[PDB]
Amino acid sequence: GSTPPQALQQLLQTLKSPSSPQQQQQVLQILKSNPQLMAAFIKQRSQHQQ
Amino acid sequence: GSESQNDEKALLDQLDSLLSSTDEMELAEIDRALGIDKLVSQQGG
Repeated sequence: GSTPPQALQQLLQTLKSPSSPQQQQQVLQILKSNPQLMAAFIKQRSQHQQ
Repeated sequence: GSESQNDEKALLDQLDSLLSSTDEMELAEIDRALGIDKLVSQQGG
């Protein structure tokens, strides 16, 4: 109902899936407005870095 | 809507592993868009 953080999860769904080209560009637009959310994404590469 | 119970989000963590399989450049394009590169730098935590 009122969770700006989870907003990244919704969009992230398209960033992880082979969605269309337009979608990929959309998600990026959202994450851009959410600097505290994008931090979650890094968690992956951070926990999966070589 | 409902409190707790992610489900969807949990589904991402699964595919997230692909990140290690795919080149950082694949996401670097959008990454720089959000600014995940200069997110840490000298933060630590």
